[PDB]
Amino acid sequence: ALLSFERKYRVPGGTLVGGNLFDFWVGPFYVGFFGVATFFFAALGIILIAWSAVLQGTWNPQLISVYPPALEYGLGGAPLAKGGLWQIITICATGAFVSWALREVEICRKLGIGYHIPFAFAFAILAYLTLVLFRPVMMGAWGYAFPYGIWTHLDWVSNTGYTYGNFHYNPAHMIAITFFFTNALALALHGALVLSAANPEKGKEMRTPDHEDTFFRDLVGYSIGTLGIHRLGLLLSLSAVFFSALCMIITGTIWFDQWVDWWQWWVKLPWWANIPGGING
Amino acid sequence: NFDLASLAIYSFWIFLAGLIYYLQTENMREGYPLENEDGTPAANQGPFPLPKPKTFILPHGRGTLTVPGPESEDRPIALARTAVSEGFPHAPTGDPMKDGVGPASWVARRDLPELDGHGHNKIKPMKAAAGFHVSAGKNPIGLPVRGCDLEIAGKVVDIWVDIPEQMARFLEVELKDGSTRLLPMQMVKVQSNRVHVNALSSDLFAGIPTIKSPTEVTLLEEDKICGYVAGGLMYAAPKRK
Amino acid sequence: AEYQNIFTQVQVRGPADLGMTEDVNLANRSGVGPFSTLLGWFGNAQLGPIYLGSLGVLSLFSGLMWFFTIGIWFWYQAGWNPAVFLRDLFFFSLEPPAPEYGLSFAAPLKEGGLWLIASFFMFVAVWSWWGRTYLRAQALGMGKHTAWAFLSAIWLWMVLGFIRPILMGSWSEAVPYGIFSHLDWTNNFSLVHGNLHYNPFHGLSIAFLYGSALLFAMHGATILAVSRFGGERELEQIADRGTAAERAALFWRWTMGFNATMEGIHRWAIWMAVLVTLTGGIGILLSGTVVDNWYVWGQNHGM
Ligand code: BCL
Ligand code: BCL
Ligand code: BCL
Ligand code: BCL
Ligand SMILES: CC[C@H]1c2cc3[nH]c4c(c3C)C(=O)[C@H](C(=O)OC)c4c3nc(cc4[nH]c(cc(n2)[C@@H]1C)c(C(C)=O)c4C)[C@@H](C)[C@@H]3CCC(=O)OC/C=C(\C)CCC[C@H](C)CCC[C@H](C)CCCC(C)C
Ligand SMILES: CC[C@H]1c2cc3[nH]c4c(c3C)C(=O)[C@H](C(=O)OC)c4c3nc(cc4[nH]c(cc(n2)[C@@H]1C)c(C(C)=O)c4C)[C@@H](C)[C@@H]3CCC(=O)OC/C=C(\C)CCC[C@H](C)CCC[C@H](C)CCCC(C)C
Ligand SMILES: COC(C)(C)C(=O)C/C=C(\C)CC/C=C(\C)CC/C=C(\C)CCCC/C(C)=C/CC[C@H](C)CC/C=C(\C)CCC=C(C)C
Ligand SMILES: CCCCCCCC/C=C/CCCCCCCC(=O)OC[C@@H](O)COP(=O)(O)O
Ligand SMILES: CCCCCCCC/C=C/CCCCCCCC(=O)OC[C@@H](O)COP(=O)(O)O
Ligand SMILES: CCCCCCCC/C=C\CCCCCCCC(=O)OC[C@H](O)CO
Ligand SMILES: CCCCCCCCCCCC[N+](C)(C)[O-]
Ligand SMILES: CCCCCCCCCCCC[N+](C)(C)[O-]
Ligand SMILES: CCCCCCCCCCCC[N+](C)(C)[O-]
Ligand SMILES: [Fe+3]
Repeated sequence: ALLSFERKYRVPGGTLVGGNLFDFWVGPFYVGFFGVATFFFAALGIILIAWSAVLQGTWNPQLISVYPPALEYGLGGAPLAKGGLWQIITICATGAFVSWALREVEICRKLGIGYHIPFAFAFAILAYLTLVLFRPVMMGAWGYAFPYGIWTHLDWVSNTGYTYGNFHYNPAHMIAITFFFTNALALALHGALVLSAANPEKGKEMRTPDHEDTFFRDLVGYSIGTLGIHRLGLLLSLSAVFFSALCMIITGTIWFDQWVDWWQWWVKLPWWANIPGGING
Repeated sequence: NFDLASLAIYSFWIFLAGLIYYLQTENMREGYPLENEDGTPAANQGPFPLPKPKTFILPHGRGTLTVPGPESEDRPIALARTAVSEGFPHAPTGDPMKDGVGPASWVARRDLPELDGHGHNKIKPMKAAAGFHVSAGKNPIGLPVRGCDLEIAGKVVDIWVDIPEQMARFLEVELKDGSTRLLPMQMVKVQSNRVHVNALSSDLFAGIPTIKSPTEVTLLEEDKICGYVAGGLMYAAPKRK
Repeated sequence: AEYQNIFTQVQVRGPADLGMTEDVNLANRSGVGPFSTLLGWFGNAQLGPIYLGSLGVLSLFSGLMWFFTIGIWFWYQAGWNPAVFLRDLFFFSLEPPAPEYGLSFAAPLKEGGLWLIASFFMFVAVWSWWGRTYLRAQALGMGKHTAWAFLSAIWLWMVLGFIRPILMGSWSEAVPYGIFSHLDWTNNFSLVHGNLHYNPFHGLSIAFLYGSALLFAMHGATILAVSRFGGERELEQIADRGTAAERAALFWRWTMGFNATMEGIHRWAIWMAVLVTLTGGIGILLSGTVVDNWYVWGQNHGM
């Protein structure tokens, strides 16, 4: 079935591989070669998780947990029950995520639109690869990656963080959080602004974009504009994830101490480290 | 054991289910009910019901929009099925660029210009917009416009500006016959000596749909222009070598 | 070399946009400011005008007094030494009264009394700013969505500084005014309440905070991808659906099997964001008042 305006867009073309061989839809979903690839990777990864759950002895989604190899395996392959399943599932997940992005690329081409969406999704993939591939390789063991379990991967976050004291003091982490908070603030404001113009006070004609600009100028003295706010939302969210990846790729590779030590540079500068009083003298 | 935290979290999840149900139905105010590929209503509409109509009262005497409401493409669609089963492409029966299908598609929007909050045309050629000028970057006016066949299609003679947002939206390009077309600003690369347009070969510039007035552009015309130009990425692509 | 519309190629400038009037009291609106070519590469170049008015002046006065009460306290903690001030800037903290003072306003100035005074000024600054977000929309005939979304943020802040400390019995439970100290407060709060990872409202808050970045990346990228059809002109696209709105919807329908409208994506957006602090505020409010230990609580309720 189609949206009422959809048929005129369902033309042949835009695929990156396979010609017209996979150039069709299943219900609403476009397929394409990378839809087939996504299906294969995701189906196999899910099968292997089920296998791991069988070895674990539980069907409870709150208890299933696929662990990476013990650290002693270094970067080697491990037996299926002792990290190998995690390793193959990680290949399937990477395979499924990259195939998803390339499927989106084909969709962009058939619709004649920019490629901003799969480009943005690539940041999420790179953050995933930072945690399961780039950082584990740089530290020398798959076992530094996070386990695939609903609660166990949170325990991994907490165990990894507290290895470095209060992880709040990681400065790239501060920047990432600031982008995450600012992004949610801008998303609330942007959603509210558009809706407040499309759905004005009762007894009013629909507002215009001039009303949106006027509202934000009155309120804070500046309106970034309709194009600017979508640029901004994309920038904030991508910058958050970039600084997330950065804050982890350095942790345990070029920084090993309690993160609160990083700022101690500012504290113990020779020209004020020994002044009595305050906090740091 | 079922304490206040328990009551709160189960209550929130119930609220969240209702919110998602509400949000999804709100996002069915366009394009629904679903259709079969032959344009008749589809039997399977899914588990969410169609939203109840809402009304927008449009400013500047432009009328009222009610959504959802009876939908029609309001234009002919030069495509035919390639299969009796569902899920396969529909192929252009003519020239997809000229017919406005696939990535060359346009929507039958109002054949009137978008207006600003004061009821004036939102988009104007810079020569009709008192005081507007290029303030930073390469001024493209007077530069030659080059297509993806690396050949020159014309000369930039003006910039069409979104007045309220102070934004270059179109380049007005003079063709070898002395007529002009609008080129969407998002589809050009302004360079030091030229404006390069990867989407169109030079001989396809005159196919850009024309505007019926020299000082304004209607939403209908903007959709036909913007659709045609973007459609070139797919349909002028055998000329991109 | 295909243009991406992330940065503007050719900036254009005309007369300053003075804005809509509607019912705005123009007596309280400043003159227009200068244009920033720097900002013009990314968004609009025009600065100003801004609206003042009674509520804004009160908010600004009160907010600066909050800021100055903290500054004065920092200067005193630094012994008035400017170099000590810059050195320990992130380490100073205006702390609330000690627990022995309960909710009393009798804490001496140097031992919590200045914290109460700063908090008074902050409380007036935020609530008068909230009144301003409502009245600026009213004056333009607009919906009240901004004031309503802002209330969700205010809710988490009210819970942290005011509601939860009152229900806990002392101002000592409140967050201190300091860069690092409020970070230390945050870490301590989780340790004291048995791991906030296991507060389900905290998990929800994370889902919506991550989901806000997911969704704004999706929507920001989508609108840029259809800016070649005027997609960022969302109000007229709502009034009169164009090929930009249609291609945006079909990208997502073909990708994930369902899609939004130009209007309705902004309802997804506003709810994704406000649910961050809505669930967050609930989760903090229940901590210590109802649940002492989230991990233990979760184990006895199935986690
Ligand atoms: C949510 C659980 C915790 C908490 C945990 C964290 C963690 C963890 C982090 C922060 C971070 C920050 N938090 Mg905190 N934070 C809390 C509550 C608050 C409150 C409040 C009213 O309750 C405030 C004002 C702040 C303020 C701040 C900033 C210092 C910084 C970036 C915030 C941001 O992106 O805003 C989005 C809003 C905007 C961009 C608009 C402009 C905001 C301006 C910049 C706020 C200025 C505040 C203050 C007056 C600045 C003084 C600077 C000099 C000392 C003079 N937090 C609660 C108690 N917060 C990050 C950081 O960098 O810490 C050092 C960080 O890593
Ligand atoms: C006790 C724990 C420590 C701590 C330790 C850590 C550690 C350790 C890490 C972080 C990381 C992060 N922390 Mg910290 N952190 C703490 C306290 C905080 C506080 C706070 C208010 O106190 C905040 C706001 C944050 C915020 C953040 C972010 C900056 C970041 C997580 C986002 C991210 O990386 O996304 C990136 C996004 C992704 C990884 C998602 C990828 C998605 C993929 C591509 C697709 C999935 C598809 C899926 C399988 C499909 C399913 C089916 C379909 C749904 C149908 N932390 C405390 C002090 N924090 C993490 C980080 O930076 O990671 C890089 C990290 O590893
Ligand atoms: C990003 C930094 C840290 C991390 C830190 C945290 C913390 C801290 C928390 C979570 C939470 C969650 N995280 Mg985690 N998380 C990481 C990496 C991941 C990855 C991944 C492939 O990289 C995935 C799929 C998840 C998935 C999840 C969900 C179980 C949950 C809600 C997320 C959400 O809504 O996000 C935004 C995305 C959306 C709204 C879109 C929909 C996403 C859905 C919900 C994903 C379902 C995944 C499914 C259960 C697992 C795979 C399914 C396959 C078919 C087998 N995390 C890394 C290691 N994550 C929260 C929670 O409650 O955990 C119990 C929580 O408190
Ligand atoms: C060791 C630390 C603990 C922990 C302790 C806490 C505590 C404690 C809290 C959070 C909270 C949050 N945590 Mg946690 N957190 C941990 C681990 C994580 C991880 C992770 C990767 O593991 C993540 C992603 C998060 C993420 C989150 C957020 C979802 C949430 C804050 C939402 C928000 O917008 O706040 C920022 C928004 C605000 C504070 C609202 C501000 C509104 C006011 C009105 C603004 C006033 C401005 C003022 C006047 C200044 C103006 C300045 C001028 C503009 C210049 N936490 C660990 C387990 N976290 C909060 C929450 O809700 O918990 C349920 C909270 O209180
Ligand atoms: C970079 C900014 C943010 C971002 C952007 C972003 N994400 C995106 C996109 C964009 C622009 C998409 O286009 C794409 C999409 O289609 O969204 C609807 C996507 C998407 N982001 C998703 C999730 C997601 N994004 C997240 C985050 C973010 N996404 C960033 C904050 C998070 C978290 C934790 O914060 C999650 C969970 C999906 C909804 C979707 C990608 C869908 C996809 O890849 O589908 C193909 C794969 C499958 C259907 C299943 C594969 C199964 C595996 C083989 C097995 C399981 C492996 C996994 C590692 C197990 C983890 C267990 C957990 C308990 C830890
Ligand atoms: C999920 C909801 C998200 C959200 C929503 C939200 N916040 C909002 C809104 C909304 C919808 C608003 O409408 C409102 C707003 O106006 O935004 C533009 C606001 C806002 N959210 C803000 C902050 C904020 N929001 C945050 C979070 C979030 N807000 C969430 C992520 C955070 C954090 C910690 O993450 C912060 C820091 C403000 C920008 C604004 C509220 C403004 C306010 O209340 O101001 C009162 C204070 C003053 C007017 C002045 C204070 C004084 C300065 C500190 C002075 C320093 C400079 C210098 C010393 C001046 C000297 C001058 C001399 C000449 C005297
Ligand atoms: C050059 O130096 C001078 C002196 C000029 C300066 O001005 C320098 C200034 C500084 C260096 C400023 C430093 C400021 C900071 C470090 C601010 C840091 C603040 C935070 C990190 C925010 C922490 C969170 C704050 C919270 C959660 C506050 C809650 C407030 C309550 C909701 C309000 C409760 C009200 C109370 C208790 C009073 C009750 C009275 C009523 C009337 C209700
Ligand atoms: C599975 C479906 C049922 C789930 C179980 C029952 C649901 C329980 C609670 C759910 C309610 C959540 C509703 C959230 C949205 C409320 C609707 C709303 O927002 O109304 C105001 C709106 O009109 C006018 O807004 P504007 O047009 O933007 O001014
Ligand atoms: C006990 C715990 C419950 C929470 C305690 C109170 C917290 C305060 C939070 C307020 C609700 C969150 C904001 C609502 C969603 C965003 C606004 C919205 O979408 O609805 C407003 C809409 O109609 C338009 O307003 P009008 O123009 O007046 O119709
Ligand atoms: C003379 C006064 C001095 C000027 C002081 C400058 C302060 C700039 C602060 C915030 C801008 C960022 C705003 C981000 C949120 C915008 C929400 C939105 O949707 O804006 C869309 C656009 O503004 C309409 O369509
Ligand atoms: C967790 C956020 C995701 C919410 C998912 C909402 C799913 C809506 C699916 C509607 C199906 C649309 N369709 C194909 C019937 O038209
Ligand atoms: C304008 C100031 C607002 C004051 C409200 C908060 C009361 C603080 C009380 C401090 C007590 C000082 N003292 C000496 C009486 O103990
Ligand atoms: C408005 C968008 C709706 C998106 C809803 C996302 C649901 C995420 C589920 C996270 C689970 C958290 N927890 C602890 C309760 O399990
Ligand atoms: Fe938008």
